[PDB]
Amino acid sequence: KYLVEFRAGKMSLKGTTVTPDKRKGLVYIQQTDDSLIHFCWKDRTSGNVEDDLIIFPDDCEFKRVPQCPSGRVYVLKFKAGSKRLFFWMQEPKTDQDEEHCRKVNEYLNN
Ligand SMILES: *[C@H](c1cccc(NC(=O)c2ccc(C)cc2)c1)[C@@H](C#N)C(=O)Nc1ccccc1C(=O)O
Repeated sequence: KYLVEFRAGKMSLKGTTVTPDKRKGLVYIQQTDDSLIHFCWKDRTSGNVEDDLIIFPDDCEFKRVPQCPSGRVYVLKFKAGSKRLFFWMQEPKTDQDEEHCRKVNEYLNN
């Protein structure tokens, strides 16, 4: 099972052009027996996990990006490495989109 899970796709930079990934993916957080928190992104179509990163408490911060008019975009900033990942909610309703973001932040910071 997962502490938190929601439908969201990833994004990539095509040089100087921002381009969203049309592939459907599922973002979820799982806790291993070692008490570590793993942030993963899996393709719904293939069911394979392409992203697997180990995140420690307060290690990263998840926050909405005001720079995107959509308002459905959230970014994960890595304190160590300055790594940045962009995700966009795929749920039809935006009412619960904010709730999912908050839950993710709590697990990452707690
Ligand atoms: C926010 C974002 C903000 C402004 C513009 C865009 N995308 C496009 O302008 C665009 C135009 C045409 C085509 C074919 C695709 C895209 C996006 C979000 C979203 N959605 C985003 O993806 N931003 C993003 C992602 C990764 C890195 C940087 C940025 C960024 O906007 O700077």
